[PDB]
Amino acid sequence: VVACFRMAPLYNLPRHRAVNLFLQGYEKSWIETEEHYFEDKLIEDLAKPGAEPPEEDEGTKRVDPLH
Amino acid sequence: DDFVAKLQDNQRFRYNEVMQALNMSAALTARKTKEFRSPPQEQINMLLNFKDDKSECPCPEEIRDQLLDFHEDLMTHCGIE
Repeated sequence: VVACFRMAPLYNLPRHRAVNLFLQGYEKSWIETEEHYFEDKLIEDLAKPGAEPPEEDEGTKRVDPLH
Repeated sequence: DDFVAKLQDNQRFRYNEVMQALNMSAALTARKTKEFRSPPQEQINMLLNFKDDKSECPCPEEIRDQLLDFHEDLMTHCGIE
């Protein structure tokens, strides 16, 4: 196509536009594709009833953070 | 800033060297210039598609190293590892 032949690559594209495109592509392909498994540890920490000795009373069973 | 500067100058060099060998390649220049004639967002994604193997990426290792090291630093700053 005439327009496809006329259109120029990144080295002719301006620097700031290239930076914006790189930022969007980096977010789409690297940041989003990163995975790390924290749900099990977070839920265990939330379900742990802590600070029993500093509580020292246990008059009523205080609801845990997950609760 | 400097990462895309390196990518842009490398892409200029690659386009220049491909145009040097177009006569000997003949009709073979096609897939090679498919990268050069593509929308800028697609060019960005093709150049950045080297996270996990996938050797179908023209980015050389000496430039891939900068992005990998910066990604490692960013992950450490975010506290992932």
